[PDB]
Amino acid sequence: PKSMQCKVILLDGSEYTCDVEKRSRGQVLFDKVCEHLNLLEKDYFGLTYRDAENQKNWLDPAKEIKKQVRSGAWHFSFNVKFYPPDPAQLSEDITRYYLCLQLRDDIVSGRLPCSFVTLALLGSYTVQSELGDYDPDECGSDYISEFRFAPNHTKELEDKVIELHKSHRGMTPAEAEMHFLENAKKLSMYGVDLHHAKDSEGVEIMLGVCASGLLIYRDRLRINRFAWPKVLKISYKRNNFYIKIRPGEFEQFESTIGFKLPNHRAAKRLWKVCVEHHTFFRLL
Ligand SMILES: Cc1nc(C(=O)N2CCCC2)c(C)s1
Repeated sequence: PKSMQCKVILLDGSEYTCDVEKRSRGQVLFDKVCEHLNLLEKDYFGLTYRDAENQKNWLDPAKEIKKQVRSGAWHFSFNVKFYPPDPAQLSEDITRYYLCLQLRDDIVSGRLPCSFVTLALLGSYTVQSELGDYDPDECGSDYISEFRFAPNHTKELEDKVIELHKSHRGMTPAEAEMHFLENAKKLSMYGVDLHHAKDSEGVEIMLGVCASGLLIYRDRLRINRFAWPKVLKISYKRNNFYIKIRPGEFEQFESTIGFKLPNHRAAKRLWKVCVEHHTFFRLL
């Protein structure tokens, strides 16, 4: 039985290495990573890989790994796939912990925009969880944390993290992580997967996929929002992505909205993430 080496980047930035039989389905590798992580609430997570166009793709757990990575390296990341709208309802603290690690990367990367005060508050909960109670011995007037808190760090932001960290004395790691999540979950881009597209007129938009539905960001004025229950059919054809919006009360016909994606693979990827979100968030 021939086995392929897999390398998985974990949410703490470390690398997990294991072997699977070369015809293994994605679920096999995912089960190994999740056991390594002592993770039981596995439904929120998945593995990504980079395709031959260098795009992030979800590893389909039901399909052979080799028919997805194809010509590419067996290199993956472990990621949150479905961001829980109410992290307090997850059954395990360790689930909330991995969700915090993902969100920290969402913030530092700039995928999850955040005000100065919310960056400092989230940072303060991370420090409380990671180091425990504020200690002045590890912080003079010139302190800069090893923790990455933001896409761009300033001395002012470092100072505000410490000031709020001082307020959290006696907070336990699970408590600080829950506070982190209670704040993060409110951010307007929380759990929004953004896809570049053009509308039916050729105007550049972003489509966001999340728990509450599909978001169509045209400009700062008028953001179109469509709740999953308002969506009956999601389809792609060539470079095109279509959603079938259900008839409003007393309307005779479903309405169709068309988008142009960069290429056929980008349209299929958007279709699959929409179908998966619709199914997942239909059951929650
Ligand atoms: C507040 C918003 N930001 C974006 C955006 O283009 N983003 C790219 C990085 C994450 C956000 C929208 C589409 S709405």
